[PDB]
Amino acid sequence: IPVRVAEKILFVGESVQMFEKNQEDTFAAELHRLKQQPLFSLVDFEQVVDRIRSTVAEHLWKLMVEESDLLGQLKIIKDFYLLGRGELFQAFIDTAQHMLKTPPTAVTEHDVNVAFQQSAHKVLLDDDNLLPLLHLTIEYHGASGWAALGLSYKVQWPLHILFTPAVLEKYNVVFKYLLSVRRVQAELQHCWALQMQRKHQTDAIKWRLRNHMAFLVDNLQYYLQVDVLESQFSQLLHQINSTRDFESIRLAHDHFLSNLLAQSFILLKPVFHCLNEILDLCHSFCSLVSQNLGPLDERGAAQLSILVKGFSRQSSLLFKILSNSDLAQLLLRLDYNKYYTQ
Amino acid sequence: REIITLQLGQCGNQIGFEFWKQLCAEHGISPEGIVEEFTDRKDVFFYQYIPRAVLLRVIHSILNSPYAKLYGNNWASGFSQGEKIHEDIFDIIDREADGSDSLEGFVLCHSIAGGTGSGLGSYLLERLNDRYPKKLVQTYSVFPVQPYNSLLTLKRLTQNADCLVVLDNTALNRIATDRLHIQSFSQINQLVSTIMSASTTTLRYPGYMNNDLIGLIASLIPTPRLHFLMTGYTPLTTVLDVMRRLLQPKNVMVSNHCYIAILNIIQGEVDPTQVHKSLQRIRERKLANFIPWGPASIQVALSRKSPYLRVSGLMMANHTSISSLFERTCRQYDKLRKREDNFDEMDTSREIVQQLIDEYHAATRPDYIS
Amino acid sequence: REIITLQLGQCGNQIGFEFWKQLCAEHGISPEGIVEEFTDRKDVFFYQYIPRAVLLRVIHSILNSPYAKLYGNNWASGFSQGEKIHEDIFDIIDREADGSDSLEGFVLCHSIAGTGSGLGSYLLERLNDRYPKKLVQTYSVFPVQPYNSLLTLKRLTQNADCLVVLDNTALNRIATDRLHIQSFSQINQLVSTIMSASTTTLRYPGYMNNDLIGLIASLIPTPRLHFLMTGYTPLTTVLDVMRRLLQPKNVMVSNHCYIAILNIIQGEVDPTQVHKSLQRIRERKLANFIPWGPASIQVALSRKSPYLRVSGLMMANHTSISSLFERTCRQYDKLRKREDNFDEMDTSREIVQQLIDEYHAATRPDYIS
Amino acid sequence: NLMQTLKKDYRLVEYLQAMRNFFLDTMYDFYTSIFDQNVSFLNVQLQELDGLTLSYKVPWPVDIVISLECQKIYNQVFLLLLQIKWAKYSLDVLLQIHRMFLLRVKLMHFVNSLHNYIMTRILHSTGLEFQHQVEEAKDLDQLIKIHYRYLSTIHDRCLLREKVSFVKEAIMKVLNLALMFADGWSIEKMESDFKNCHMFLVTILNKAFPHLESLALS
Ligand SMILES: Nc1nc2c(ncn2[C@@H]2O[C@H](COP(=O)(O)OP(=O)(O)O)[C@@H](O)[C@H]2O)c(=O)[nH]1
Ligand SMILES: Nc1nc2c(ncn2[C@@H]2O[C@H](COP(=O)(O)OP(=O)(O)O)[C@@H](O)[C@H]2O)c(=O)[nH]1
Repeated sequence: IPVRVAEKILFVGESVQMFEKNQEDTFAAELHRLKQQPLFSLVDFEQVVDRIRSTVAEHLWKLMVEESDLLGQLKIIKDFYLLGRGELFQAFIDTAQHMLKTPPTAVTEHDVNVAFQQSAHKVLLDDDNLLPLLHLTIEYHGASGWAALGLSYKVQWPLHILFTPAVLEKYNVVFKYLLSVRRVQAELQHCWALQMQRKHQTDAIKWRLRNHMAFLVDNLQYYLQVDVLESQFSQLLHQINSTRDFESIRLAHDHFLSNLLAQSFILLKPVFHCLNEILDLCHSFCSLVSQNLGPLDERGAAQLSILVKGFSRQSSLLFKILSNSDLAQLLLRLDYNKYYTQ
Repeated sequence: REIITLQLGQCGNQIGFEFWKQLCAEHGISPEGIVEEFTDRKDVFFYQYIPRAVLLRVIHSILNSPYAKLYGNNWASGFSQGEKIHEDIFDIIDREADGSDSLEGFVLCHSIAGGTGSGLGSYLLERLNDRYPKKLVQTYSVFPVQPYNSLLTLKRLTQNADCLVVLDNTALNRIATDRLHIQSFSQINQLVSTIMSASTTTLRYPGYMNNDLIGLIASLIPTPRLHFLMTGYTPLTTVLDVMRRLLQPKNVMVSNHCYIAILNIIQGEVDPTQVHKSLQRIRERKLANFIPWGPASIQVALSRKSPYLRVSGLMMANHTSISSLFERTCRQYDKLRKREDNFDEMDTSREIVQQLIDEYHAATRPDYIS
Repeated sequence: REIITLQLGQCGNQIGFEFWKQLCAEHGISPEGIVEEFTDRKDVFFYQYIPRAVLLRVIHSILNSPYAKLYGNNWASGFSQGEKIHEDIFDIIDREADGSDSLEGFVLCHSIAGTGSGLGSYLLERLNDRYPKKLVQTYSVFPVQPYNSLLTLKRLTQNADCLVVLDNTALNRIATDRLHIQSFSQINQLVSTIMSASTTTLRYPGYMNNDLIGLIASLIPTPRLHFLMTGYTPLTTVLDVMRRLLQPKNVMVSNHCYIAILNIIQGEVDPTQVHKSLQRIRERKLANFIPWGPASIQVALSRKSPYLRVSGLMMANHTSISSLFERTCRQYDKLRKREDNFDEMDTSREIVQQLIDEYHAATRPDYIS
Repeated sequence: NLMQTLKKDYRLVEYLQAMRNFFLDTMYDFYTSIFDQNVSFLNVQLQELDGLTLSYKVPWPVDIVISLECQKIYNQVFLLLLQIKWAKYSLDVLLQIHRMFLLRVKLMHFVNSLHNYIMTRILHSTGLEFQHQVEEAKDLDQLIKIHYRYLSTIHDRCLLREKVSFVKEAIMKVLNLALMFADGWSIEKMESDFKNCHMFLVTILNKAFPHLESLALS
């Protein structure tokens, strides 16, 4: 007996246990007919089970969408886990900023949940449904607060067969990385608004000559993400509306998530270890320019000249890493043919 | 993060109403400012429904429309009036700022040619930088004694307005004849509203990035001097189809030279997988020239058309060819200077705009830095 | 690398439109410029679909056709009118030239027999001015008329990068012989076939000849001798074709020798027999070449349009083309002594005398010096 | 069944057709950019004196057919082919003063004739026969043999295996005349060399094994 059909059986059984017309007697006689066959033919054992799986899955898909507003839950996932509702998380950062830069303690766990709840009401998104299902967690006592931030989702009963704590774990890892780059671009854009605000020093131009430089390395890094999320999601949403089988969903969704670990450059250590340095290097830069109100004179300009000696090398370093999917990233980075000069 | 919009001058108050009747139509908003039954984030422009507008003869024409419940000609003359109603209008502006949760920017619609605009629009930009220093002031100014009003205003827009989008009536009147066949003001404004509407598409619908006015401008303006943009509206079908029509100067409202950065806005339901295929062929064909000095890229963004109302397209361009339009104006200014209390302010204004045209002409060199 | 077309006068607009008819008929493109469902790289001759056409009275006739979705008599008269709209038309060229990614050439369809000859004279001097790296090939058509003709020659002698003669008299001959007509609307049917089959190797990619510069420069030995004549017999093995091509009954031209021969084969012929056909051409020696330079015959294989049988085209550089010039030349000397400066006409007569005097010396064993 | 589901949708035959197509159009624009280097610059150009090693990715079901030592031979003929396209295009892109043009036709012919020989008479003769043979594949093994009997013969007709310093070097050294004469744009001292090496070429190839006579005419 193959392990594939074993996955089919366990799903149809759990889906009825959690659930607690004519589709009953017909399945009985088919099960009985197999006992009269003096030869167990595996090609026929699946021929009856695959109908039963597709039978209970079709009716469950009705209850999961039409009466209860699987696709709807997936849309909610793409919003909050995959930063689909990005506008909520920029105001969430604006409020829950000072209460997270300090090392996290036993009280900041609840100190932020009221901020996130205040954030959803801050953009007039109001629903007593699906709001109490998101409870931010803080991995404490076993370091900045963002390094331990996490988001859990209490799955309902029927979807428990498809949403194990394992698949909800790989989702959680992606949520940490995507929230990180969304944080650095925001505070970086604030620096852009700080130079523009400071319109009327000769060395004062060296900031934006490096800021706008360090802006394109993150902004374009933050692109290709709608071209990998809104594209892979477009296929997974297609795979369900085509096949009536349930096994297809369990493999397509498992295949859908596996691409996110690879296409988003997370599993590949080198690209994951190179741009990782661009994140915290930029923190020092945006903080340095915001930590003062005048020109960088008391060793400040002496400090800015240190990062550019490291960052500008990392710019050419990633250029060597690029030269399967990196073309979709390099095409945007070199359409203007500037990195050819480096 | 809301954006308070102001409208000055006849042209500014006229385009705004046509911008307002367009926006509320895309949503399910009745002309009585009430939601109709019939996801779309509507907080950026509307207050809880009322639009965050401040309108400044033509007002009578607006209140006579069924949208009533929706809420001389010299540069010196316009300014003098401003200082006289200084306190009167700011309480209107200030109360709207405190009412908003976190005010972010200031959208302004005015015409340099328009006397009231050349007198009252110029005065606000200096006061707006004085009172609120941490707020961007972006204007949808539109180019047309006529050269005087224009150059004197440009002196303010180059140091006060940290962003700007120019709409030239000459090219607009041209486009009206060839592909619209009109020959009035009441017809050309139809296309003007289309530009402003699609310009703020990504903000009114929840997306991944571009959730603030800063999210669009910061990638375009690298330096406090290079702060002039241009727009292009193609539909008057794949993703590669729409881009090849953007870069043609036959549709851009304009009359070596190279861009600085491009922002593409797509309002259709195109498959987002082949957009990376389209960019590759564009780099192969080499249809647009770029700057060699600094790192730049071409960007594209997607959104959703209003369902209650097919692929459209809008492009944001930062071209150095826009400097020529300034030269034409300032050339006529020097022409009237030699033919006709201190006559000195108009003298320094000519000098400071000389730096701007210099900065762009020096930007197209391999040594623009320093 | 694309090529842009320009149709001048009634003639040029006529011959180009019919050529655009058959070319759109060969390709899988419906008359309404919309792709038909029903392998071909078409970016060179089409933009994503609108042709890169620059048309210049007959405009009404073109619009009246269902293909609306696909977009005096003195020479000095045309020259003046061209300067009047200098920037008027060149903006259309520049918006498309810079609108084209990488432009490669400039094909021209014009009759030197009234205003198109004058306007065509204007384009050549102007195109050499601005674009110094762009090929200019002209599909000129030949027959008070001697004047307008001889001037266009003077301009075409040093401006155009190449030239393909198409004389109406020889075309008038084929009109009666193999068609039995005696019409303008009928002779062009062959001209379009001549044009379409000429660039088949560029619209259907193969191994050799993937650029127009790849075809011509094999023929032209020197920029002075940049005049070509064509051949199209099919109106059967590879040997049957070429032998049918060297018969002077088929050449579209009304001692002597060739310079180089380029052949186009569009059928399903086998590449096993082509190299042997050249041998039988050399052994039987149906043609002679220059005595100085070792001349060669070239032939290319292609693929006929599946959306549409063995056919073929021949391109030639034959020194017998000198006689065609000498006729109008004699005609000029005829009306010169027969009837504000009238001095440029003598300058044109001097330069065209040079080219002819080079033809007669080009076929001698001492072409050096 | 396998070949059937391999036209669309482990189609080994479909992969093989693409192989000899992406070299031996498309590759015209690729080389022209190289005429006017960097190892990453080329990749974006491709994805759009004797080096440029090219490789490819083959799935396991066809790995046994297109072996590793099979990539090099396919790479071998690609290198030599480009040098012919180089000289052919270098003498083509341009357009006792005019005496240089007589050295052009006397040379632009010769390289052009050779190019007409390698591609048409060889790289298209055996290619037309090879396709007519693979479509009758009836075995795991013989498909290797009919394939291996396509490279080891195309590497012989195109003279690259042996008799290199005896014959092949002659074509190689006269190819340097296509480089020297291209840059300059001494003249008398070229024909003394050209008329010698070309006569050296025919007076050496005159030993003709038999298929060489298809070009021996010139
Ligand atoms: N685009 C556009 N421009 C306008 C419109 N109305 C006026 N203008 C511009 O305003 C200028 C005339 O200014 P005017 O209205 O006399 O100034 P005012 O007397 O202070 O209102 C002209 O040059 C027009 O280009 C309009 O509806 N649309
Ligand atoms: N073979 C051929 N010749 C043509 C055709 N149409 C016009 N011509 C020639 O073009 C010459 C007249 O050109 P014309 O109409 O005066 O050009 P325009 O002055 O620019 O309008 C005549 O001598 C005709 O022989 C055609 O369809 N076929």
